[PDB]
Amino acid sequence: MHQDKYSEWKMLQWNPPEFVRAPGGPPSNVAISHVRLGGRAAFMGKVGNDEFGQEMVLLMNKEKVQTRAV
Amino acid sequence: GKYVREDYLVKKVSAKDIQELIKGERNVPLIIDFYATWCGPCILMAQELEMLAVEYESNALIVKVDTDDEYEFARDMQVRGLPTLYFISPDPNKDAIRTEGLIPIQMMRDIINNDL
Amino acid sequence: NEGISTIPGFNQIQFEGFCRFIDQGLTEELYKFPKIEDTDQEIEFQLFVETYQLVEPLIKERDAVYESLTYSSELYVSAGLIWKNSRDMQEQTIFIGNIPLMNSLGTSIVNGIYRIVINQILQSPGIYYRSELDHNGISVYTGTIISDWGGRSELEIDRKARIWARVSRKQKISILVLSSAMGLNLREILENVCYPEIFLSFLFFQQRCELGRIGRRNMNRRLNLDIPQNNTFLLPRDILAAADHLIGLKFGMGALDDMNHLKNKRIRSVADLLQDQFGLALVRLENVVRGTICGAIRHKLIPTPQNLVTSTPLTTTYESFFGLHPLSQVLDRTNPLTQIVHGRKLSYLGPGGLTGRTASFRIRDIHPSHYGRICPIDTSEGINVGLIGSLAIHARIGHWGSLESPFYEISERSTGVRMLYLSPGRDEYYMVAAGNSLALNQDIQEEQVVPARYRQEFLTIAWEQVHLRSIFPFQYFSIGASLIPFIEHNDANRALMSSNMQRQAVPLSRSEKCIVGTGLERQAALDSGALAIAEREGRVVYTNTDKILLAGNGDILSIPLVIYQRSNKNTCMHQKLQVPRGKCIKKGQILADGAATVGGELALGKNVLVAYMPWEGYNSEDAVLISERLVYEDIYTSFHIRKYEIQTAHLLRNLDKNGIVMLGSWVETGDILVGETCLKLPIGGRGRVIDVRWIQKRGGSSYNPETIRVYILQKREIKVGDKVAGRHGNKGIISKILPRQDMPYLQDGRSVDMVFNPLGVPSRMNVGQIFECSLGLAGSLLDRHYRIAPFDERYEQEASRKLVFSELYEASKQTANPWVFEPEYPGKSRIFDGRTGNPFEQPVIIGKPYILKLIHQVDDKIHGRSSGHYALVTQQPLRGRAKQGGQRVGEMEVWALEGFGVAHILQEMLTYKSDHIRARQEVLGTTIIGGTIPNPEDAPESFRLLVRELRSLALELNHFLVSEKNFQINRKE
Amino acid sequence: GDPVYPTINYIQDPDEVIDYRGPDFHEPTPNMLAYLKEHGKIISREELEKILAKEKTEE
DNA sequence: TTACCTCTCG
RNA sequence: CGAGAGGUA
Ligand SMILES: [Zn+2]
Repeated sequence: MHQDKYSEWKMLQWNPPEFVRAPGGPPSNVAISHVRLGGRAAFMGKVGNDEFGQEMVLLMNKEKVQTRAV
Repeated sequence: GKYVREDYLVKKVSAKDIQELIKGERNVPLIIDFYATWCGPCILMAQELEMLAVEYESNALIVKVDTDDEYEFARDMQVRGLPTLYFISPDPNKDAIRTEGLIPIQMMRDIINNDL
Repeated sequence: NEGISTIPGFNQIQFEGFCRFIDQGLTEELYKFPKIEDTDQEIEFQLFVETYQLVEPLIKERDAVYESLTYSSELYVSAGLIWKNSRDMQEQTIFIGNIPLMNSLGTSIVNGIYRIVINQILQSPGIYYRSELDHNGISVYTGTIISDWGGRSELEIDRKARIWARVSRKQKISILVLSSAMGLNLREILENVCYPEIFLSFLFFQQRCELGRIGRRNMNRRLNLDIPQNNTFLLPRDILAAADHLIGLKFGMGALDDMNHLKNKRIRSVADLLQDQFGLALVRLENVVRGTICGAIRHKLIPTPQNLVTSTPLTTTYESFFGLHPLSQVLDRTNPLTQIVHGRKLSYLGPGGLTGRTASFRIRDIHPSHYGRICPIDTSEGINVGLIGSLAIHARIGHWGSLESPFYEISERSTGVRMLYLSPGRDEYYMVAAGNSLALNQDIQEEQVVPARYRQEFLTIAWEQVHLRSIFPFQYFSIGASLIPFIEHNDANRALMSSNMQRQAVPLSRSEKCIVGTGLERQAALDSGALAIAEREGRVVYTNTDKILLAGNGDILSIPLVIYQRSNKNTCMHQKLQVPRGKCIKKGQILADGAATVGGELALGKNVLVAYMPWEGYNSEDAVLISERLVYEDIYTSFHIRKYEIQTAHLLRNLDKNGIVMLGSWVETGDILVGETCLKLPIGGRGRVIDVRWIQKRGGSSYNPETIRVYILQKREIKVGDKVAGRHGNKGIISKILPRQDMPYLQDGRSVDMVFNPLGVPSRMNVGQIFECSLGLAGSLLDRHYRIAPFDERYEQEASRKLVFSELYEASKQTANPWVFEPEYPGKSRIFDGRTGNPFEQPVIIGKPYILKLIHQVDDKIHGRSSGHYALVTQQPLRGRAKQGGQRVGEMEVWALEGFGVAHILQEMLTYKSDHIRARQEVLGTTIIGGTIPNPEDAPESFRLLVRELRSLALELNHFLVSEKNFQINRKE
Repeated sequence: GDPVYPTINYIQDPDEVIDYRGPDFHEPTPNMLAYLKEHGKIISREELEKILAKEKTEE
């Protein structure tokens, strides 16, 4: 679609390129969904003590994903 | 664009053009964005990159590359997923930084101002 | 490229039409200009159309409104005259005239007035076949040829083959004779026409013969023919083909046309009208040029090309069109919505169009072709109902005049989808579905069924057989209907009323956004013209209440703001800044907000606490009881500005040295504003004098009588008698204001602002309000605003109930108010009486809806009269509140008085009060003294006039009375 | 139970200024005059003068 | 169909 | 004062 106009890019979502009919993602996302559908999940990884890192742990903690192994 | 000013201020470049800019000299910071029309998260990055441009008018060059058009370059530059930005410095001794994911505007400002 | 993936701009049609006229239209009209020479041979004039230049406007747009000028552009074109005597060439570029320019919003400023051109719908040129049921036996069939000229061509076949033209008033005229007029051999005809035997048994050009491009294409489609498009004539082969079809119908092989379909209608626009006018003007320039050539002969002088041509013909033509044409109208500027809606209007009536009294009932109903193109709900009620309408959101205008509705192709193809726009005719041949794919049984998805349209009908078919799908939420409706929340739950009759009432809302002094909305409020604000948006990117360097400076890449741009200005409808316009200094902006982003707009959205009303219950009769019929809080906290106060203008004891306190009232004066009825010829205040105007303008003028024979204008501002609060309304068709007039202590109150202690009757909903069928009030309460408590698109039940059954009930529960839990959601009776609670402290017996509906204040206010309405000025000829009282006049006792009223038997009362109305000069002057005296009024004997003026008028047509009327006692006859005068 | 279409789509914060350069809005509108001048259909005052003067000199 | 209101334009 | 246009109930 057009290089610059992003109001047109939605059309590609309506008719998707095949490899991305159901795009998957990062391991963090699966955990947040599991908790929402009922269930208990834990995330294992390392994040920095920088600002972005703290934001991510906050999001997960707020969504009730166990963050002890981070 | 004498009477009507262009809406979009970030421009599409090509692999050859990127290479010249890198090998030649520069005096202001370079930010390169890799994107595809298909990715949904990218629609959100575009809006953010256009704001950074208004703020740092000739004190930075923000440029864009499309993966569909230049797939092999992307692989060589080690891009693992779609919303990816490379921040390159005007000094040629310093290392470049690759950021993956949607990241906030303040982080972008901090990298340009402090690290690069 | 636009409108696919987004809602199109609301003014796009005007923008495109203007551009077409500027380039293509101008060139086409210019070409036809004739080279002019006179007598046996004379000097020849050449208008070279190759080089036409349009130049920029001399005055800026704002100045034009301030000095009552017209914003326009100058046309300079090159020409050469070879005087017959000279044999040499002189070339110059003459200033032909001024052509008006449009703002992007789609308005034109002409003589100080914002003007807008409405679109018109008319029947397209082409061949149409109708079967007229015949009074005796078998039915007659006919054909007709609509043309740009408008001449219609008729051909008919009777039970006995007739093939007789009906154009002549006479019954029989021969189509075959017309074919012979074309030089066709009888033999040639036979070879050409199928059904030869039937025709064997049977053994102008200026207007009708021209068919426009649109006319030709239609002909080729209806009777398959393939004469090429450049051809645009009533060539004879066509007439033969028409006859051939005419007989096929008699044998059963044919289609009778529907003339209400939109494939058979065409839309004219700004462009067409403007081009047409340019042509008229151009013919007028030829008349002027020929005349100056003759003048040159008398004076025997060498012409300068400029001398031959004046600028008057172009300017005068447009000045007249804008001023007097039926379809050029002044813009309504009551609110921002009114400005956006006016442009989108479509009319059947107009010049060369239908008249309301004349038009048929069938033209005024919806047709299945209208979907996606013309809104079903909007119409103007009255004798004009069904003939004025509105364009839908996703409509556009095609290459030909036809409209087009977007559709998504679900048929498998490489891409597999594209959005296409379809002509009113093309889509009748595809199956279109508006349902969804959320149904699965033991078979596959492709076998599941859905409702669909095909050939002007509704049917049910499988998902495999569908070709196109309709995907957009707001597609079938106009801007007003698309601003109503929960429309699915309101009967359609109400929706007409509702769209009408939003247009009548008054911009309030402070504005607030709605808690519940539909989401189109955002685009309505962008396209109104009431907001200040950036024209370039940059950073904000200075802000003052008057101006904003934006500094982008070495330039500084100043943007002016509007402070306290009048509108055509006496409403106030004021802009307030939204951007703090030091902030970066991108092009297109908001910088300031206008009236009735907060944060980029349309805001025409306020959110108030309401209960629906009966209260002591104050709410009988449709009346509302309100609290005083609204009056003293200023929720519903509005500013109104009026202008009074002229051409050049205690009273006179205000006047200055020149005698004009000073700025800042408070004036009351009677006070002189500008110094015998004095201008004085009418009744009901009392306000500060915000400004005085002594405007010098040009255009008149004398320097135009300088105009002195005074502008006065009235601040108006809510009062008994005002009309208020909600967005779902609910309207009422205020009946009482009560102190807070006496108002009904909740379990939280708060007192409700308004009380509405609950017997209204069953009769009017609006259940939308109940859903909106309840959601409003929730949002206030939880701090959320909701923007919900229409038709939510597509996702699931009872979707709206699930949203409202869930949200009410969350509010109840988070802020611990258990009354907000009551499990036994959800949405209703128990409230108490302010006067006595006792609980009302049954549970009641409480909520915060959005209520608007309408333009019809009591202050404008009230009028009274005693004595006063009287008219010249009829000698009766004057008409109108402005004119201090009386009220009419008309035919129907007389009849009623007669039924009662009140003769004396009636005589009075006909004599002393109106038109008996001698008698009238006496009654004022009797009353001041205290006497009795005698019964009049002489006739009123009305009668005297009739006699005089008749005596003018040579007839005499006399009144005589014969005395019973002595038999004498006496002639009354 | 819970609604199938999520309610988050509906919610907007009470103190929000809309961004018109966002994914669901049409491209920014252009002033008619500027557009017409960019494409050459209407010419500037200086240009008429320049053309007019040269023509006068030629005559 | 009645009544009511505002405006512009020669 | 004669036309035109937009409303209201
Ligand atoms: Zn619903």
